[PDB]
Amino acid sequence: GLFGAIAGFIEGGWQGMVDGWYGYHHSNEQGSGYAADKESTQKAIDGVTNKVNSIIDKMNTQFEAVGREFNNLERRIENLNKKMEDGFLDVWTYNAELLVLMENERTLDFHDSNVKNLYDKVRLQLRDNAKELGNGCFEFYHRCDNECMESVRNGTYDYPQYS
Amino acid sequence: GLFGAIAGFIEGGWQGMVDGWYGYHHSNEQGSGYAADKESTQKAIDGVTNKVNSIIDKMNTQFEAVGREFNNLERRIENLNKKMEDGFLDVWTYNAELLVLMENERTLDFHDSNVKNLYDKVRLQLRDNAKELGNGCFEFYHRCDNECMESVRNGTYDYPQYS
Amino acid sequence: GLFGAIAGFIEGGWQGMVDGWYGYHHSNEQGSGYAADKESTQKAIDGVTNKVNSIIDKMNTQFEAVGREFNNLERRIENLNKKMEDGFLDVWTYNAELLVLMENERTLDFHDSNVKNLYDKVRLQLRDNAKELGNGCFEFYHRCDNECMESVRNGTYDYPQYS
Amino acid sequence: DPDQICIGYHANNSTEQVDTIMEKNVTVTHAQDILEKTHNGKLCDLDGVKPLILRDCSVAGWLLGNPMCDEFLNVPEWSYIVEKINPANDLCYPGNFNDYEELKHLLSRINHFEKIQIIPKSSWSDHEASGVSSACPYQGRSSFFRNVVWLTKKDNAYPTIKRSYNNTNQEDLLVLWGIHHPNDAAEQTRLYQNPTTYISVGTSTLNQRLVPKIATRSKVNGQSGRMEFFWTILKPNDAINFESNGNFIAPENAYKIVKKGDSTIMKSELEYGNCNTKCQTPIGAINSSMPFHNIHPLTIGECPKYVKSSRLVLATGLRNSP
Amino acid sequence: DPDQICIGYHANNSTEQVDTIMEKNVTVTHAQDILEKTHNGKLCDLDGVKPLILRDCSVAGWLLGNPMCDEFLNVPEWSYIVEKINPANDLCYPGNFNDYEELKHLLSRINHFEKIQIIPKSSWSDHEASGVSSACPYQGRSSFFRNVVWLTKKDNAYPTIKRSYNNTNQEDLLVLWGIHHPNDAAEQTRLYQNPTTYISVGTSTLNQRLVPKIATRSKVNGQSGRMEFFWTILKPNDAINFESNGNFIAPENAYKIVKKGDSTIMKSELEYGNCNTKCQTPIGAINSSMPFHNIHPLTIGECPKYVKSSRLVLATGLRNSP
Amino acid sequence: DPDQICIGYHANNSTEQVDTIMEKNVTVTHAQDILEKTHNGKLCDLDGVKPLILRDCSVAGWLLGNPMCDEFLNVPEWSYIVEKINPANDLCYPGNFNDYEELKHLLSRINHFEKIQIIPKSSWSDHEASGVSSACPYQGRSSFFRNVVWLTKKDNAYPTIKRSYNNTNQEDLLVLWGIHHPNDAAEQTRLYQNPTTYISVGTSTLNQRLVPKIATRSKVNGQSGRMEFFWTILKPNDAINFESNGNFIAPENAYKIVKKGDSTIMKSELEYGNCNTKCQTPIGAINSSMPFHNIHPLTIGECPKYVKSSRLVLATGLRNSP
Ligand SMILES: *[C@@H]1O[C@H](CO)[C@@H](O)[C@H](O)[C@H]1NC(C)=O
Ligand SMILES: *[C@@H]1O[C@H](CO)[C@@H](O)[C@H](O)[C@H]1NC(C)=O
Ligand SMILES: *[C@@H]1O[C@H](CO)[C@@H](O)[C@H](O)[C@H]1NC(C)=O
Ligand SMILES: *[C@@H]1O[C@H](CO)[C@@H](O)[C@H](O)[C@H]1NC(C)=O
Ligand SMILES: *[C@@H]1O[C@H](CO)[C@@H](O)[C@H](O)[C@H]1NC(C)=O
Ligand SMILES: *[C@@H]1O[C@H](CO)[C@@H](O)[C@H](O)[C@H]1NC(C)=O
Ligand SMILES: *[C@@H]1O[C@H](CO)[C@@H](O)[C@H](O)[C@H]1NC(C)=O
Ligand SMILES: *[C@@H]1O[C@H](CO)[C@@H](O)[C@H](O)[C@H]1NC(C)=O
Repeated sequence: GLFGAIAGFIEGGWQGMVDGWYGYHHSNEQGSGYAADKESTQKAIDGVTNKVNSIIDKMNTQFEAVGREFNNLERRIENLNKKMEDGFLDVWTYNAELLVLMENERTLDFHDSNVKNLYDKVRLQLRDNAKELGNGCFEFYHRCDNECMESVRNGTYDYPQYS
Repeated sequence: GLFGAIAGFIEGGWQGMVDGWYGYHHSNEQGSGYAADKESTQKAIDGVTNKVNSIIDKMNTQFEAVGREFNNLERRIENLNKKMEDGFLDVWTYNAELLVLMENERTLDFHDSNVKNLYDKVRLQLRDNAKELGNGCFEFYHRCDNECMESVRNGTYDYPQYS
Repeated sequence: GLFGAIAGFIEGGWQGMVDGWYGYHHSNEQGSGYAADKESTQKAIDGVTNKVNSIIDKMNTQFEAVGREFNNLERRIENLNKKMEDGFLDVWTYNAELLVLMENERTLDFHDSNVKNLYDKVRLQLRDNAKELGNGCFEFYHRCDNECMESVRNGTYDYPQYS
Repeated sequence: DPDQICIGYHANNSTEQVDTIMEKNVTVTHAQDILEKTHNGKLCDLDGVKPLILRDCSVAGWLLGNPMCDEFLNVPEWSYIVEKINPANDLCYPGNFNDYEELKHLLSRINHFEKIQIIPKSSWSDHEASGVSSACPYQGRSSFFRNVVWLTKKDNAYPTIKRSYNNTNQEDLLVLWGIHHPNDAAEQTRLYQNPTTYISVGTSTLNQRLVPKIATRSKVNGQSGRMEFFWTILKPNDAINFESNGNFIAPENAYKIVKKGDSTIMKSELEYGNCNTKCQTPIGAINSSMPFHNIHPLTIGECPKYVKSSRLVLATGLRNSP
Repeated sequence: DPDQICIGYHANNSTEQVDTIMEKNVTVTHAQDILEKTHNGKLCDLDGVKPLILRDCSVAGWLLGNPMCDEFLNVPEWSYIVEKINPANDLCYPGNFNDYEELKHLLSRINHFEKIQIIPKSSWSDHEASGVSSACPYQGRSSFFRNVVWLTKKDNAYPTIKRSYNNTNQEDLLVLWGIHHPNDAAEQTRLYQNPTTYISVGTSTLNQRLVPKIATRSKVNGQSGRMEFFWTILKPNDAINFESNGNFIAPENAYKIVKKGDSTIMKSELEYGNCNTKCQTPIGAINSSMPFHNIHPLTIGECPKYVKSSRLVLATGLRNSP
Repeated sequence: DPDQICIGYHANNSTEQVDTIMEKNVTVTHAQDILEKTHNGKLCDLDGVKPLILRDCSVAGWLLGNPMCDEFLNVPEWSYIVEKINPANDLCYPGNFNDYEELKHLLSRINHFEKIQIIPKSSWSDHEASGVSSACPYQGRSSFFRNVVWLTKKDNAYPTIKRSYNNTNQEDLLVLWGIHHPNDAAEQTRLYQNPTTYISVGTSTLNQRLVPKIATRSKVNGQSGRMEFFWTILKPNDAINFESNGNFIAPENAYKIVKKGDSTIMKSELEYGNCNTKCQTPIGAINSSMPFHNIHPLTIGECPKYVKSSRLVLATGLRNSP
């Protein structure tokens, strides 16, 4: 979307990552596997859960229509009353439909941002120690075991050790 | 703007690119020329056309004022009626003026995003095969003919062939 | 936030930079020190000041309630009148509370964007002349005196001179 | 051949779609519907309290005591009231109810009446207090409203009436009474000796003096006469004073307002559903944790907010790739 | 001189500006105006149907048949009605129209009347049915409303009137009638023999008994007398019954409501424009594909939505660099 | 060891928090409160103009001249009017004020009256123009409203009244008058010789004929009689015509409307505060440069816009890091 990661330079999503929303796919001599990044996954759950509740709570104090009756010589205020209740219903229907459209868009771009920030978190740790293929992957120059992959996910990758 | 491309590291726009909204300027032994990127140009046309129509369609069910009359001992409800119609007109005027201000901002940043995503689409294809000048251009180490430029625009640039 | 700079790859803010909102921390043989970037700081002040005034000015034409009285056989229109005034007050309260929530979010991401655009303004000037540590800093290969640091802040860093 | 690590994101078998401003039908991994679109089609109890279903009677017919509405002679407390669009049993004897819509507005704030006697038939010594009409049949025999009395002359005489009721109850009291408008001067004297008559009614706030309008009118329920009814709320310790020399449809029963609270008069053709609900509409009840619904704008109870939308769905997950 | 490829974007000679929250007058390559700001300044036909332009007459003056309004004695169907703010020709003979605003609200749902005779002048044998006044001049000679009759005594006698009209048409029927309020008892007997008079009117739903108010009043159109007019809708198969012994301004003509639909009464000083439009306002007509306009809040037809904005412009293109 | 340059941003000791959609209590470096939440608790002058504080009097009691309201016999111009919820001194002699709420709506557009005499007591030659009652005591002795006169019979006679006032002022004129409703026919003849009476009132737009309602009513202020009052605006060069043969509470004083503008009737128990303000509410005055406030929805003056929010705070700075 706006940040170019989801359906961008990362061509598609992973069926195999059932663990969270964003994460890694490693492969080395030991074996390959998926592992969700629990930090940015949890960050997003919180952000999105709050958005949802904020949308529900903002619409609490809303217009509520009421039955009123009028006789056949009160047609002007009958009509006035109708116009006023439709009026408020139409304002609130618009406020709901638009809020959803606007925040849906923000939510999708928010996920796009989180994926891009994760790619850049890895990119800034590796630097010369890995080749940026550009499809979402990094080709290691040195060998990287399961201890070494764990450090990348931790955010504790020692660059001076491997160069 | 937000994404730093338009009026950012790409210093200005191109008068010569009348073909589309974003694109390329090549130069080689054969000859130079402009060519719009038809993918991201078309993507943007669709996105922006939809936005426009969504803004028009959301305001369909809107308040419509009506002539009502009152005699000189119905001043309270005459006044009430007036306050209610001005009321709804003011709410809707605000809803229109604000929607435009908010989406104008998003639209300009959307273009900014598309230009940046195009720069990164090229950058990720070339890598070591070209020098990133930083003004929006890439200086080729190897020679690149009109067949070779076409591949960059296609998204079918073979990196292993030239390194 | 969305752009990954503030509370992202730049781990924290600086107590010592009282000069502006964004800037630099240099260190060389002469001495270290903070200096705000006056261009992007001023750009942000203008943007944010305008936002604030736009929020105030948009809510100018708003609903204003009025005392009306009714006798005990005018309970239907008394009630109607009440529902209509609460109605408009609730619509406007929602319009205020939501505008603030939406623009607060945009403002924080706007700062995040400005910091990231400043990092990229430096990054694109240095290139191979400095090592991108990834925590927000650039390690110089060549020595850089107070004249040389000033050029980076100016936007007048001569890359051909040092490579 | 060399080791590598990739960055990616979730995908799944979801086909749930959402909309944005620039793009429609965007498939996502996770979404949340926030709009309730279904109802049970029934009129239920509102949080354990049964509604008052008037069936074929109107609020007027109920309160005045039309004989067809004998079902509602002493109704228990209610949560809401349900009246049909055009109830069959209204004012059996034709004519209007004065300030009817304002009376109905009062019912919206009332949950229970307690009907009591304020002027017994036995106290009408000098007048015949047993007037009936074939416009109000009860089992073929002519009859009349239960809660008001049609006084007529006795022994070719209609002496001036002077009666007071003092509200010695603690509750507000709904009092109803009426005036009869006859066809011609013949029927006027035949029912009430006096040819020129009046009814005066007075409380601390009311000051009324009604005069009958004798005129020829189109037959309604086989009657060219009309009956116009009135009402008032009599405060505690206040008293109502009636004076009349003819045409007086006097009160027998009044209603103590014993319980006030939220209520409403729904117009509905539906019958009682034998269910319970927290939220009710005129076309059905809603059981839902959704924040919005689109069933009907008029509701009572703990309800979701009503919108005219056909669909409201929030994206919570990522754009889903095929 | 090595080969190179650059990434850029469009620029042009555009000076179109738009606004955002943080920034005003932002020049862009392409923009779209969505606000219509002009109108033709004329009152047109609405989709081929001409409006009813009352010129110097009022709705009252038209319907009662003020002689100055003879232009509108049998008007063809209309799309909307245009009345001036203070029309010269209202009730020529002074006095009020009862429930006038409610009658005008009915006109908003009516597109065509068909005026018919319900009580011919020739049927007034025992009364003079040719009363006129210099307050309603038609060509210098004294005259009166065309659609109602001023009945006065004949042969120093005003026998009680008893007349019925049964609506045997299929359409609803607007009936109008009136009562005359004189200055003093002298003029009362001089016009109608009887000193104490009444008018009773009855339908299936109406039950009226009017009594004239004799009093000295400020001269209006050289008259201290007043005339108060009334109206009703007479349903098909229902009948109206008049009874009076004086002061009765009786009906001659009534109006069949033959076409119902969308309409409105615009207040406007403008005259007929001889144009056609899809959207009309009181100050002019709109021909526009814009979704919004700011011309006037009161419109009829297929119209854009009204806003109070002076400018609404959407950015569609890029920020344009100088 | 080697030289380096870093990019960073501001942080400080701020604990100011703001909210966004996805996140609450977000600490920022700088924020701006835009909601005024306090008031001075006083009723002040509005931009140098003192309000009219009626204290224990009502608008009716003031305008008719209840003797307890002698304080307000000629009040200077005002900015707004402050009336208590249930003022003690209303109509001392019981009864209603006709179209009272519509009169009060007029006061909202009025800043100053100038009271003048239109019918002097000395002009009542044939009637006693000195009627009083113990329901309106002024210092223990019985008295009456100051601005209207209670006319009664003189010498066992009540000849028909016929009086005109022509508004030869340049301003509109508020005229008030009344009718007395007695208990029984005994009191009717004892006060006004005639047993059957009327009051007719006429302007260019008014055509009224009031008849007293004799009936027994609950004692209010020790009185079973009622007085019903009426009002009208008499345009310049128009005249009002009174005719009556009994029960007429005639005008003595009327009010010239000399200043029109913005005003309002606040209901408040508060007393005068001896302050000045630019914005006033019923519970206090606001001095604030904030664009919003949440004090009270009913305000007068140059005021901030009212919202029901408890907190509105805009982020202006960066997210502040610990
Ligand atoms: C995929 O969807 C199927 C239905 O098509 C569902 O039953 C299954 O649980 C889904 N997979 C999950 C939740 O992992
Ligand atoms: C998808 O959206 C289109 C309009 O873009 C709509 O017509 C359709 O009903 C939507 N849903 C479907 C096809 O399930
Ligand atoms: C009703 O009774 C109470 C107390 O018994 C008495 O004080 C009151 O005056 C009576 N009300 C009237 C209107 O006479
Ligand atoms: C901009 O260029 C167009 C050519 O398409 C021309 O018509 C127009 O006049 C130009 N505007 C100005 C201000 O020169
Ligand atoms: C541009 O906007 C400014 C205010 O920001 C306004 O005064 C001006 O008239 C606008 N248009 C121009 C300069 O053409
Ligand atoms: C009017 O005419 C119809 C047709 O004969 C008749 O059936 C009906 O009774 C009449 N209406 C009234 C009110 O008498
Ligand atoms: C922050 O918000 C919480 C509710 O989430 C509230 O209870 C608390 O008071 C707020 N923090 C303050 C006032 O410092
Ligand atoms: C009242 O007096 C004015 C002159 O002061 C006169 O022109 C006008 O006609 C009079 N008004 C009436 C209603 O007679």
